[PDB]
Amino acid sequence: RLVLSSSASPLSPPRHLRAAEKNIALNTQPPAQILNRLYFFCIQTQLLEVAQCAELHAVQGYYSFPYLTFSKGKWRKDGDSLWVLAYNVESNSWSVRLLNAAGQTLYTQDVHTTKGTLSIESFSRLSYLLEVQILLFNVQTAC
Amino acid sequence: MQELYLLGVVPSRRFEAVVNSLSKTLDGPKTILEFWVVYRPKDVPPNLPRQPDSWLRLCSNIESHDETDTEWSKNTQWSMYLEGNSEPKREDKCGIRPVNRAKLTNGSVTEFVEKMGYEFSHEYIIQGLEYFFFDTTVRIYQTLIPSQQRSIKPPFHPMNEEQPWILHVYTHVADASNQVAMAKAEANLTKVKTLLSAFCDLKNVRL
Amino acid sequence: QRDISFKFMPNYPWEKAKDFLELENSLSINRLSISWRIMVSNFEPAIFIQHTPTLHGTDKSVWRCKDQYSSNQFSSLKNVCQYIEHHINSLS
Amino acid sequence: PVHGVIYYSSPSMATFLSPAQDNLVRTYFAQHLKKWVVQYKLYRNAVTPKTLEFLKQNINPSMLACVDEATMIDAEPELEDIIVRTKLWNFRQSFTIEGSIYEVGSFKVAIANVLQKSVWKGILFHVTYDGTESVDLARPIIQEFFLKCFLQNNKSVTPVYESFFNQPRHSLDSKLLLQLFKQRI
Repeated sequence: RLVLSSSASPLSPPRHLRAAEKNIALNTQPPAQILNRLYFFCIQTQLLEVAQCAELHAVQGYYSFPYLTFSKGKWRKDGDSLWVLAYNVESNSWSVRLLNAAGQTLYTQDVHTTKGTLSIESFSRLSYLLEVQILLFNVQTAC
Repeated sequence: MQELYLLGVVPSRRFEAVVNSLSKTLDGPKTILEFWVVYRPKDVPPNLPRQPDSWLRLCSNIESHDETDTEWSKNTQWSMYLEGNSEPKREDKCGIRPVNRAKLTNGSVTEFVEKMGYEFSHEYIIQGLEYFFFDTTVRIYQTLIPSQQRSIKPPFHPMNEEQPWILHVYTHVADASNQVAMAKAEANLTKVKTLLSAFCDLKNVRL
Repeated sequence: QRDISFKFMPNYPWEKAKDFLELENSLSINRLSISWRIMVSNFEPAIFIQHTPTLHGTDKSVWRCKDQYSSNQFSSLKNVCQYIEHHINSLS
Repeated sequence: PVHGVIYYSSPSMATFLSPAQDNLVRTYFAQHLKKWVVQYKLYRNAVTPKTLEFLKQNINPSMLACVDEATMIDAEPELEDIIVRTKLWNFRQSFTIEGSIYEVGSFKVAIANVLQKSVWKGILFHVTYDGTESVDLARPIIQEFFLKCFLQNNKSVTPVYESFFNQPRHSLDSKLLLQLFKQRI
C-alpha cells in the first residue's frame, strides 16, 4: 500500500496526507489522481496560512483553477474595481492584476520572487510591489 | 433495528459454575445494573393501535448512585426501548426480535411519557453480568423486583425463591433487508451457540 | 537564540493518574493541551498560544495563537515562530 | 457571545439567498464553513396531543422534541422512528431551513432559506458577533454590518424577527429555533 510521509515533520504526517493515504488504499481511482489533488491542496493551504499572517485574504469568485487570488479590503477602489495578487498553481508565478466590477481584467503584470521561500516577508514584498503599481497605473490613467 | 437472540435457563448452583466457567470461554465479565419501567397507552382504541405488544418500556444504568445515597432518577442518563414480539416460524433457527432505542437527556422522562399519554405499567430491575464475543454479546442476569418504587440499594428484592438466572445472547443487525448481514449474524450466533452449548444448552424461544 | 521571554507550563495526563490502570488510559490518550505564554517585550502585553498535538493527526490546527485583539491557528512550528517575528518587526 | 437573529418574508427576499452569498464572498471575502440545515416536524396522536420535533444538523446528536406546546426533551432520531412504529401519533407536517454559514471578518453569519417542500423562499439570517457581549453595542454594529453587506434591496424591505441577545454558544439554541417555527406557522 502507498505510504505518504512528510519531509518536514517526518514523525507526525499532516492530516491531509493521512487522509490521502486512506483514499489511495480504498482503490477507487488511480493513485496519481489523488496525489495530484493533494499537491494542489498542499500548495493552497501553505500559502493561505502565511498570507493570513500578513493581512491578506483569499479571494474567490474572480478567478478560476490555475490561480489562487489574494487581496486586501483596502485594495478595493472606486466602482468595485480591485487589485489582486494572483499565483498560478501550474506556473508557480505571481502576477499583480486588477479587475473591475464586471470581472474583466484591466491590467496584469508578472512579478517574480525567490522560488519556494514562502515567507511572510515575501508576502510583504509582493504587496509593496502591487502598491507601487496602483500608483503607476493611476498616474497613467489621469494622463 | 433487528436483534438476533438465543436464551437459556440456569439454576442457582449451576449459576456460579456457568459464570466462572464463562469467564474461561469468552471475553471477561462487565457488571450490569439496570432499572426498567414500562408505560401503556391510555386511549386503547381497539381497532388499530394494538397496544398490548407495541407499548414501550424504558430503562437506565444505575452503576453506583443507589449504594451511595437515595436513587436519583433525575441524575442518571435514560434511554427508551421499543422491542416488538419475536418472529414466529423460527423453531429451528435463532430468534429474531425487532428493537429500536433512543437516548434521552435534558428532560423529565417520566413527565414526557405520561404527557405523550402513556402511563405506568410495571417496574423491574435487571442485575447481572455480560460477556463479549466479536460483535455478539451474552448476558446472564436475574430479574430483581425493587423493594419500592425507585428502590434504594440495600434491599434488592428478588422475584422467586429458586432465583433462577436467565441467559441472553446479543446480536444486532442495522438493516433488516440485507441477507448477507443476516447470514453472518446467524453464523456468528451458531458458532457462539456451539461453544456456549458445550457450556450449557440454550435455544431459541418466542419473544 | 533570540532572547525572548516565555513560560512553558505543560500538563501531562500521566501526572494525574490515581492507580496503574489509570496510568494505562493516560498513556493511551488521543490528544493533549500544552499552554505556552510568550512575553515579547516588557511593555508589550504577553501573547499566549496553546499547542494541541493529536496522536492520530486528526486535528489540522496544532498551534492556537491568542493575542490582544486577535487569534489565529497555525499548522507548523516554523509558521508560529515567524509569526512572533512578525509581532516584533523593529528588531526582526 | 452576542448574536442576532433576523428574518424576512418579503418575496424579493425570496430570490435573494444565492446572489446574496455570492456577493458576500466576492465583495467582502467571506469564507464558507459548514452548510446549515434544520428540519421541523409537527403531528399529534388520535386524542389531539401535539408533538413536534426538530433537528439542527449542526448538533444533530441531540434532537430536541416537545409534547404539545408545553413539555420538551432531548432525544435521538431513533425515538422519532419509535413514534412512527407505534402509529398512535398521526402524520407529519414538515418545515425545513437550508443555507450555509459564512465567517466574515469579526462575525459569523448564517444565510438560509426557510420553506416546506420547497414552497417558498423567506430568508433567515443569524449573525454571531465576536466581541463585546454588551447587547446594546453589538446590536448597532451587527445592524450596521448587515445593512452594509446586503444594502441593494435594504431600502426595499423590512423584517419580522426575534431580537438579538447574548448567549455563550456559537450556535443558537435549538429550543429557540422551535419557538421560531411555532410562531411562523
